[PDB]
Amino acid sequence: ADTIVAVELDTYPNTDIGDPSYQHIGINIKSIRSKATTRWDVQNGKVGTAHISYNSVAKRLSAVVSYPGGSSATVSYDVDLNNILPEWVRVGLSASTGLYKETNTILSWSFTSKLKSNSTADAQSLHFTFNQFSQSPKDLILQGDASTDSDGNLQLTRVSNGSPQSDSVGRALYYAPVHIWDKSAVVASFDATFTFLIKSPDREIADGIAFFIANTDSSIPHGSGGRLLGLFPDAN
Amino acid sequence: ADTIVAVELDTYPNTDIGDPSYQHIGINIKSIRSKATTRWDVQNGKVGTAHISYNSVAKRLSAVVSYPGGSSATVSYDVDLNNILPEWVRVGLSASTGLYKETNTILSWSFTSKLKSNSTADAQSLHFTFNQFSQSPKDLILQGDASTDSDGNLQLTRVSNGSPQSDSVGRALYYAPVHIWDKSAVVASFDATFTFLIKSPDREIADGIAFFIANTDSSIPHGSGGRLLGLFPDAN
Amino acid sequence: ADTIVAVELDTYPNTDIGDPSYQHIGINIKSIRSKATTRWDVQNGKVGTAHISYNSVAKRLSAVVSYPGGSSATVSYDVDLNNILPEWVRVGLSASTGLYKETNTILSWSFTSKLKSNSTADAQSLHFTFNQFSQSPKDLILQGDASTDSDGNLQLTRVSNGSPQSDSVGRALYYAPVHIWDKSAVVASFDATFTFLIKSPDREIADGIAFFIANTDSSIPHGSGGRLLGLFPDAN
Amino acid sequence: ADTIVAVELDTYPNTDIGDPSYQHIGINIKSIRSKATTRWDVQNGKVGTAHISYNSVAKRLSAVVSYPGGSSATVSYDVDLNNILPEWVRVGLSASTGLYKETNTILSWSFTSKLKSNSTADAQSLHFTFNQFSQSPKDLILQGDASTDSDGNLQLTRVSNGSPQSDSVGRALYYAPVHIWDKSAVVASFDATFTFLIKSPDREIADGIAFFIANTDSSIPHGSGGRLLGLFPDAN
Ligand SMILES: CO[C@H]1O[C@H](CO)[C@@H](O)[C@H](O)[C@@H]1O
Ligand SMILES: CO[C@H]1O[C@H](CO)[C@@H](O)[C@H](O)[C@@H]1O
Ligand SMILES: CO[C@H]1O[C@H](CO)[C@@H](O)[C@H](O)[C@@H]1O
Ligand SMILES: CO[C@H]1O[C@H](CO)[C@@H](O)[C@H](O)[C@@H]1O
Ligand SMILES: [Ca+2]
Ligand SMILES: [Ca+2]
Ligand SMILES: [Ca+2]
Ligand SMILES: [Ca+2]
Ligand SMILES: [Mn+2]
Ligand SMILES: [Mn+2]
Ligand SMILES: [Mn+2]
Ligand SMILES: [Mn+2]
Repeated sequence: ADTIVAVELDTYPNTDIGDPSYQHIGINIKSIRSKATTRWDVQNGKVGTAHISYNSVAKRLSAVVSYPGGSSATVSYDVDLNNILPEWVRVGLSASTGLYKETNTILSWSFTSKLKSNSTADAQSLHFTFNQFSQSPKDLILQGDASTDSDGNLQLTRVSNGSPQSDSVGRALYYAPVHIWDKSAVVASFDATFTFLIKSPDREIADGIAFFIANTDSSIPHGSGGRLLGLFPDAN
Repeated sequence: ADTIVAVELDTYPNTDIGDPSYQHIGINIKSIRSKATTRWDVQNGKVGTAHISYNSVAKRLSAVVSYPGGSSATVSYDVDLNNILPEWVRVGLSASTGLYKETNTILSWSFTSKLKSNSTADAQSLHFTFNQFSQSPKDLILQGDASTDSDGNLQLTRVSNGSPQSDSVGRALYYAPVHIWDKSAVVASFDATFTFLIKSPDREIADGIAFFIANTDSSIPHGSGGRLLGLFPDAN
Repeated sequence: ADTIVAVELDTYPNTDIGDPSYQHIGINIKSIRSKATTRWDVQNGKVGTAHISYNSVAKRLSAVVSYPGGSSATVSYDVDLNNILPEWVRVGLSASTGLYKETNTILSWSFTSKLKSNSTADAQSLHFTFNQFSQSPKDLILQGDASTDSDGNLQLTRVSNGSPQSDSVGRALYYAPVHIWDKSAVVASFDATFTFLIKSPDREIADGIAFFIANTDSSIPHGSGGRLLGLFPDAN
Repeated sequence: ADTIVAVELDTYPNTDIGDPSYQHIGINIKSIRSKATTRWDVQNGKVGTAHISYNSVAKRLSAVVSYPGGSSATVSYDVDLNNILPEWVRVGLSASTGLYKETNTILSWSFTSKLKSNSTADAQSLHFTFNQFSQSPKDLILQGDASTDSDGNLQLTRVSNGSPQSDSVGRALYYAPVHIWDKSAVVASFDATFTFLIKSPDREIADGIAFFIANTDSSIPHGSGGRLLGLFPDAN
């Protein structure tokens, strides 16, 4: 199957697959059953920001999600990613809805990865930023229901005339493979930021957004809708 | 055919296609017959650096090539690239040899492109750096004879046991399409740097190296070896 | 006196010192009497963006100022800055009001300077970004009436209870001297962006905002209020 | 006194102040008696690289020091720096010799600091790189014996006709204060890299190099030579 590392912004508690009984941010290593979670209160209709970082010396994957006005939730997990991920990966954003629904709108996304050696100059590095998305982006792979709208936003799941739809799944991956580690590298690091808008006319919302790193040929698994966030074929 | 903008480092004068009678750097817009050239004295066996820049407000494409110890050659040409290039391009390095030959070795390559709007934050941007090349690079498209060697260098044309070979052509393109202009952008700019080593056991060398920007599906044209630098099918 | 290179956003025509009879953007080299201008229509109360760039190979200083919704004005001037500016400079923003007045509010400011040599790695470089300004910024030199407000904006000229005041002048300089050229550099370049809000309850407004580069010990000249934008002691 | 956080490259074991009995890298929080150390074998006469990173979500300060050819040593320490350091700091490099001596030569130094908020755009950020040092650097504060030489290197301690001298101490601080945290910031991070050459004609060498972060008005304490690395007035 795919090899997935993800940070989920999980807006609906599914306690049979080990979610806590509240909305949460989580770090997922090869499974939907998060290795670490923290309570996170979703603000329906407000723009939030997530920042994710990792460095191979520290071996600590951390994420923080915040809204304007002081509310922030952080989660970290110690793991050596060189022994989880393959050498070449693609990075992406995924989201889903199920019975309950929400917009999963991405307003901006930046990512940096560096492979360092014996110099201030990196052996290899990549940095991209999108603060607006093109109508027909040649540098993104859009999967499932993902599309860009006339406002320049990335809509990971279906929205019709301003209302989000049930049972939708979509992902966007950056087109270039990322060289996330190398046997000569002394340090490898990456940092990602994205801003998002989760909104729904309903009080009950689902299912969430995830930032993920996968094998380069990753596609949406069959049966990964709803609680599996378009990332996993099952809940093991 | 392809749409090509290139900066050539031309090591062999072919005066029937309009080269000056000396080695030179040139700016090529859709033709091998450079729109602007400057004399450039190749230092066989030394590492040189090229820096190339363009900004859509200034509308001036400039290049400088230098060797350690003070020797530098610059060339510029005023042109509106929005009316030459398509919206999406790939960027790359090309080189060739013919009857005369040289190594066309690339030691490092960096590129930045930005599309700016009404903020310090770019609408879109891309930056990559390679100070070493991987043995099997998933983020480069290698065409023709191009390969990476065990030292981590990019060899655009064939070298066997340390000697360069005649009648070789090769190119390397960065894998991701680059969004080089957009109808909403207020400014688009790009900057590229690469370092190279042209060496040959012979006093007479050929044919040169070019940095180029092309339509995304660009491939080596038939008959583009030698003086056409792997860029053009003919000398019109 | 000081040595000043500036890009002015001039909101009030003073035709006795050679302004055109309309609002304009201008490039100023050691004098208020701009070497190049372009018509610019100020949108009272809207946030605008300016982008300024220079590269020592191209020898073209360019600026563009734009507002959301497609309105943009550009100006360029060819000049070798190595023969105008000293080796070490400070960079800054200046503004003034006179009989007529406006807010001269800076919302964000970014600057990059690079001195390049024979590598992808710069010999020296500096990049700073402010998207918010601190209440007591230790990394800015504030001169005259300049202050930061409780919203995190930089107010270059006096505002009292939301109204701008007449006969005010203020500047902000970045604290570190910038090494803008070096006798070993093959290329020197800089790029600056800032966003601003010029607003006034009056239909008639003055005097403008300038981005400037000066000798490191530059201070506001006596008598530089109003039309001289806090940059020059006289109109020669 | 000063408030110092430092990463030491300690080339001489002083076991009365708690050094291990071997050369080591260490993380120092307000004291020379390192909170964490790792064995590090100095290669006399070879160029090494150090990389240091911290992020306020992860709260893990990490350092790695490496030489070409695969030899690397890493150390990390978990600490909340917001509760150690003041809001504004200067960053710097320090070194010393005592009875035993070595060159403490810095060949390059890069530093980045970011204060992040609710956007891909940083609230504030600073990045500088030096791959060569100017003869009279206006953007560094040189303290004690520190000087730049005709090769463009930074010599933190005295060298005469290619030989290092005993009982020398010197530091270099970047001129601009760095805004290392802010009460509105969601994340603060910094990353530093430098390359160095420790060489001596003697088999026994001392005392080491440190990267440090201090209160902005930090000066070399009296009696901080030798084992105290120019950082502390005593060994408490
Ligand atoms: C009732 O279950 C359905 O709806 C929820 C909420 O959307 C999803 O988590 C789940 O996978 C199913 O699709
Ligand atoms: C003699 O002509 C051949 O060799 C030169 C030098 O290599 C090339 O420029 C040319 O295209 C031919 O291949
Ligand atoms: C009437 O002249 C005054 O007001 C204008 C507009 O503010 C300024 O340009 C000028 O320098 C004087 O201060
Ligand atoms: C013998 O002690 C002296 O020399 C060593 C080695 O240089 C230093 O660590 C110490 O502080 C003293 O200066
Ligand atoms: Ca869930
Ligand atoms: Ca030729
Ligand atoms: Ca005027
Ligand atoms: Ca010691
Ligand atoms: Mn969950
Ligand atoms: Mn030619
Ligand atoms: Mn004017
Ligand atoms: Mn020690």
